[PDB]
Amino acid sequence: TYEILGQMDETFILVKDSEYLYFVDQHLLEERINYEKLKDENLACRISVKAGQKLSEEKIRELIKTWRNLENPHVCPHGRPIYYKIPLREIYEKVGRNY
Amino acid sequence: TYEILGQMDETFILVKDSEYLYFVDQHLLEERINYEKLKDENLACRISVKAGQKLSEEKIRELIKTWRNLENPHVCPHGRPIYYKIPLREIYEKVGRNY
Ligand SMILES: [Mg+2]
Ligand SMILES: [Mg+2]
Ligand SMILES: [Mg+2]
Ligand SMILES: [Mg+2]
Ligand SMILES: [Zn+2]
Ligand SMILES: [Zn+2]
Repeated sequence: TYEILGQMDETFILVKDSEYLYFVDQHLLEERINYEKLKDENLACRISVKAGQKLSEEKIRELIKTWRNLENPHVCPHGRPIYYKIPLREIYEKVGRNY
Repeated sequence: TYEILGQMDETFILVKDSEYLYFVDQHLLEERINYEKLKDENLACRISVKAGQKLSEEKIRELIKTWRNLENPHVCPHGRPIYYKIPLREIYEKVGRNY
């Protein structure tokens, strides 16, 4: 139901479905995953993590599959959006194509 | 000065620099390249090309290098934008990060 486009700035993973392009914050995603494993209300939010990390394609595949099966895939436990999404339609329109 | 993120929908190539993320229309790009080779005022605009084409990573590298060295990299000969660009800052802001 989705396609992984790859990593950007060692900070975001780009994934798309039939409607949207998602920029998935890999730090906020790992934060949510570890929270669902271990619901620790008191862990520091990873919005402060600045250094990038190059991920293997296998690790990206595992992270994005986990994300797609998450019960709360939209926001970290602190309420920061895990991703920013863009309608594919917008991208097509900007070069003159209908989607 | 740029980084190739990869192909989307067999229609766009994603490339970024230090400021922007570019969605490069591969058909309009090839149109501009063939125009600079062969300045034919009367060739049909490729805005109508609908079918996708999976490109090799080598071919994508050659296309994007050519694009980056183009004298007119912004628009096809008919005036359709070859790319849509997004400030990286916007993407970072949407998850709560400053860029
Ligand atoms: Mg959620
Ligand atoms: Mg939810
Ligand atoms: Mg131009
Ligand atoms: Mg010009
Ligand atoms: Zn958080
Ligand atoms: Zn044209």
